[PDB]
Amino acid sequence: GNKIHPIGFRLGITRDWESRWYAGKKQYRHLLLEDQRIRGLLEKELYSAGLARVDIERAADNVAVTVHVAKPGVVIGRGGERIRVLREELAKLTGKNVALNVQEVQNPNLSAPLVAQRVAEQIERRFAVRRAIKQAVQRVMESGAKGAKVIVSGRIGGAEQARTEWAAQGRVPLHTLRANIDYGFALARTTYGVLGVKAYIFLGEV
Amino acid sequence: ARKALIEKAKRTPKFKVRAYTRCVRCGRARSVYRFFGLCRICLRELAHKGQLPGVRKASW
Amino acid sequence: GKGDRRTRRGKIWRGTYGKYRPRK
Amino acid sequence: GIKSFKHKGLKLLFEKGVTSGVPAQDVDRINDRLQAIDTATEIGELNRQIYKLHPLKGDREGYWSITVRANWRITFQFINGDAYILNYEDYH
Amino acid sequence: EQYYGTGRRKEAVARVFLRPGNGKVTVNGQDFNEYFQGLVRAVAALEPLRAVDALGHFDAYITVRGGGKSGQIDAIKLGIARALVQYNPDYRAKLKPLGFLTRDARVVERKKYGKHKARRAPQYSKR
Amino acid sequence: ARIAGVEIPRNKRVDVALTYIYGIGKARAKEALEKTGINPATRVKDLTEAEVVRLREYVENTWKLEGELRAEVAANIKRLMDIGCYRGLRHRRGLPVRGQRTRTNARTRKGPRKTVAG
Amino acid sequence: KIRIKLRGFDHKTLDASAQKIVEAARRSGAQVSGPIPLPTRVRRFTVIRGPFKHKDSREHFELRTHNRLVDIINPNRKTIEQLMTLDLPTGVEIEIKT
Amino acid sequence: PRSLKKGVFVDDHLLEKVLELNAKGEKRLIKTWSRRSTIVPEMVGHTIAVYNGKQHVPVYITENMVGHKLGEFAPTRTYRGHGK
Amino acid sequence: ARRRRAEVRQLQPDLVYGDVLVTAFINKIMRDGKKNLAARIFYDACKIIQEKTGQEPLKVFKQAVENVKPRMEVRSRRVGGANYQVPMEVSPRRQQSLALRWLVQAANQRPERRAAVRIAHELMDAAEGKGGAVKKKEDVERMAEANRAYAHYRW
RNA sequence: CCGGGCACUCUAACGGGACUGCCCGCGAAAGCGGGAGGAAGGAGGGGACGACGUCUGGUCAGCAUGGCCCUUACGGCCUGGGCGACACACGUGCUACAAUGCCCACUACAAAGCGAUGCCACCCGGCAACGGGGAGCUAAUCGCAAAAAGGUGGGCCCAGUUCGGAUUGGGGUCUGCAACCCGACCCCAUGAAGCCGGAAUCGCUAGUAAUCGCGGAUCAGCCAUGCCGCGGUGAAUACG
Ligand SMILES: [Mg+2]
Ligand SMILES: [Mg+2]
Ligand SMILES: [Mg+2]
Ligand SMILES: [Mg+2]
Ligand SMILES: [Mg+2]
Ligand SMILES: [Mg+2]
Ligand SMILES: [Mg+2]
Ligand SMILES: [Mg+2]
Ligand SMILES: [Mg+2]
Ligand SMILES: [Mg+2]
Ligand SMILES: [Mg+2]
Ligand SMILES: [Mg+2]
Ligand SMILES: [Mg+2]
Ligand SMILES: [Mg+2]
Ligand SMILES: [Mg+2]
Ligand SMILES: [Mg+2]
Ligand SMILES: [Mg+2]
Ligand SMILES: [Mg+2]
Ligand SMILES: [Mg+2]
Ligand SMILES: [Mg+2]
Ligand SMILES: [Zn+2]
Repeated sequence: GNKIHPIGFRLGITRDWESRWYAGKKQYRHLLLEDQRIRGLLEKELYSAGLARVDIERAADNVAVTVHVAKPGVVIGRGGERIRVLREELAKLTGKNVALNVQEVQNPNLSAPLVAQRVAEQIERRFAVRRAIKQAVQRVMESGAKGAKVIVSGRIGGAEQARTEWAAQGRVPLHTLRANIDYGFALARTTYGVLGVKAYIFLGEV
Repeated sequence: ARKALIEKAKRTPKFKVRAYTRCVRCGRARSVYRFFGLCRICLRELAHKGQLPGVRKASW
Repeated sequence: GKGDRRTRRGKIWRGTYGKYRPRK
Repeated sequence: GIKSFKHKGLKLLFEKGVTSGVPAQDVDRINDRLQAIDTATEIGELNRQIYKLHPLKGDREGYWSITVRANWRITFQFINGDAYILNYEDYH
Repeated sequence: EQYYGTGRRKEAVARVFLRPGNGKVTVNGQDFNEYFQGLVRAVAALEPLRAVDALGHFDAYITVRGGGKSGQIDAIKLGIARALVQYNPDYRAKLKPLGFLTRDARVVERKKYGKHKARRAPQYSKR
Repeated sequence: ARIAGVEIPRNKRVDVALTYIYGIGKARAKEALEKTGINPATRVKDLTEAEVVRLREYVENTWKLEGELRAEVAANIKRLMDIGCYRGLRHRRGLPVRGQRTRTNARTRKGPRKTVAG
Repeated sequence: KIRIKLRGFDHKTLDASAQKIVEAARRSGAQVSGPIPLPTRVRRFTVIRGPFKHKDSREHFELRTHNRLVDIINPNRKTIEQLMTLDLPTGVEIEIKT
Repeated sequence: PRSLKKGVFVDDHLLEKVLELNAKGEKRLIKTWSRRSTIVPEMVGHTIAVYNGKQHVPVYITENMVGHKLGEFAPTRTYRGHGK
Repeated sequence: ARRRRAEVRQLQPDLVYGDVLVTAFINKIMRDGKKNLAARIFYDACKIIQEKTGQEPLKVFKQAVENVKPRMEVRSRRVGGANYQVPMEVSPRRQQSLALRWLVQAANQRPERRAAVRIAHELMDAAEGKGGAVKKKEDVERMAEANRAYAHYRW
């Protein structure tokens, strides 16, 4: 049980925060619990949209929130009717009065969280783990990326003995503090139990 | 950390000395930092994700 | 020494003030 | 006669019938074993094939070990018609 | 007219101002021998002077803040060493070989976790 | 000079010396000398018969000392000991009274370790 | 004499921010006292790495807060024009007391 | 060297219930979980039964034991003696 | 020291005699890094060597060290079963370390209540060839040369 | 302190600097030795960072989760007790056995932190804890804060002591609905063991060990002699 989170490790560089807003002492804890409330619903809802990140900027009673998706449609809605439901369901949580932008993911095949969830799902549907994994690494590796790697937890195939599956291609330097490796974790509830899924994608460097 | 034992939010301390922090995410009453409302664990989990604004990794 | 609660050090050690380590 | 417990769950199952300290499917199993260790007037009676009895070695010398199920053991010290320090324990 | 040289040691800063004169020293006001009242080491600070037969030829006003009177004694020693160069830059030839123009980089070591004092590791028994 | 109940502190500083009395500590020392106006530094032998009388009288009559004191203290303990007082039971049982741990470290109140088989 | 005090988590989101405030008003008031730094206050959170035991795990987390000042004496309408409503950073938060 | 300050505390469960009995003289028993309360004169003569945390022990309150606090007369643990 | 041959830390000369050997001795007196009290004691002592002795302290000191340096010492060693004490020379380096250490030790073994004195008197006695310091030294050599049979295990 | 002034210290942001780059020696090369310059070197000093895997390692008691079990209860509320028991055994520590010391007084150098009912200036009542009053601070501009070891002067005079503070009696402050069980603090009295520790055993290679005080998190208060961190003074030794 070693190695740090590849993101948290690189936060100073090659990776910005998910919530970039000043605050302090009396507020910070309140102004943060909120962010979690926010993210809470978005992930509980926008699942089929393909969640990947939830930036949350601030300045004062005019929050940001910039959900990133693979299928920006599912988010918005018909003509923009859903972005009405949510955007409203939002203030019924934070009187704060906040926006709700939506950026599209340029190739969900380079989004560790996505590749992860991608695999997490297949596994839930009962696909061959090792296959799903190799495939995933291929997709990711086959559409850009200077390196990728996926890891599935254990009880592969519902086996009584928890195992751990691999798969990796090209440089994926977890040690190099400047790599720019996207990390993504996906759960996977199952008849037999939870099985975590980890996706690592390497892009450029400097 | 049983729903039942999260009566901490009940205010009604009858006397304010019966009040107690509790994690605002897991209920981990054990190690809860004030500045975050989070316990030593969650604080570490979130710091790794970047969801803790301007909370980088220390070193010196 | 650091342990005598009624001496300079005993007070300093226990981080306190009293007839033996007045405020000034 | 059983005279002392080291395992609380074991203690409660035999004394009050409290089953919430042991596995639910091993309730009947553990019970018949404990009654056998209670009725035993000598270690020779705790010798049925289904118990896989044997004294432990090393620092656990003076102790005995009948098998409940799988890798689970009830260990104790038998002396003068009585067992002491009844423990429900994992061999590792 | 005047000469300068800073000087830092183990977290101490000393403003050294030499000035052609008697050879006295005003450290933070008090006399050299007054600030360092009873410290067998003090004598050190002025060693860079005797280095090139100064002292009884110069004079020094010195501001010192930070650390401890021991660290200050070395900062001041470096100050008097630097300043003594802005004056005559030719002093290096003899002032350096002694190492007076170096900045002792030895500082306190961070206190690492798991250990009692950065290194002093806790002890065990029948391990 | 002999002062309180069979008290004979001699050849040392008067303060120090008065300390040798049951109810006198380094505190009452500087005071009894303070009030009675006597140098504390004077060697008990070098004292004056006049000073030894003001001391002998000021001290003996101002504080409850020696035997009479041990009598009180003993009397106290006996009391909280006669009434079901827990604190009193701690005296009977011979265990620490001021709520300390008795699983380890109580030798000052228990005596020498009384090792048993284990 | 409008004293501005800028605080932020990013030492760039300020040097950028507080620097705009300098170039702007430098054409409608005095000449600004330049963005003076000011000590940073760091918050350390030393936490045990894993749950249950392992007392000596740890790993350090700090939340350093940075400050900036500036100071514009000789306030002149247009100053409060080039500044008043032309900021940009989000990871910043000001407090001003003229 | 005990100490409360200014306001000798006594729960008024038994207080206003003990003095009410002072009107008809005394009574025959009491029983409070308030071992937290100090003892005041009005309690003297009476017989309050305190809680072990398991039992209600009869404690005859005499003068000699006023200032104390009921619980000091109702032992919790048992001990009885070690071995052997 | 598996790799290098750990070089000796070079000490800054005395702030009075500019003699390094002195600093060394002062460092052996020091305890808890209270190097001032340590320096004092050795100087107060040097002035006690001036009074009670018409000689220059510095020379009394060096003379002392000299008589207290063992030239042969015994070092244990396992050789076929038993642990024979092999006798052998003493490095110039080790001679000093031992001499100074022994002085301070024997010095703090003396009776006189004053630290500075014990050092003063110990040094002198050492110069004359007497004192607890020189005892150990002569005891060491005696130890060797008394085990000079196993000296063919030269080492 | 005042005007004034950014030089200096510093504050924090950026830029430079080290690469065996230059000189001599050996080498096929990598590089080893030596020397100059330089604040610094041959990885300049300390962190973050822990590979494929190992131990059926640790935690379902943080959280998550398969299966099993309980549902007037194996759930839930409350008051009180317990987690603080002791004949004993061990681990990690604190304080100490003293004169390179202890006590009183006077006087001097630090860093990193924290502060809204919060830090608490200063003044008063109290021996004191602390209480009353009340300024500033929203905190490089006010407070915690006194750094301690240290320097100077005095006392102690080798004694279980002006060492050492356990234990116990009494008085009292403070937080808190409430301090019997079971808080910390103050003052008086008490003043224990301990005179340097058997077999055995632990740490650390320099600003390290050793020693001295300072801050923080948790937190009403606090059992902190713990933990994380700060700076002061500052060694010995390494043949092998
Ligand atoms: Mg739960
Ligand atoms: Mg609480
Ligand atoms: Mg004392
Ligand atoms: Mg067998
Ligand atoms: Mg240190
Ligand atoms: Mg380790
Ligand atoms: Mg530890
Ligand atoms: Mg480690
Ligand atoms: Mg009623
Ligand atoms: Mg070359
Ligand atoms: Mg590396
Ligand atoms: Mg296991
Ligand atoms: Mg416990
Ligand atoms: Mg143990
Ligand atoms: Mg110690
Ligand atoms: Mg007063
Ligand atoms: Mg003196
Ligand atoms: Mg010793
Ligand atoms: Mg606290
Ligand atoms: Mg502390
Ligand atoms: Zn939590």
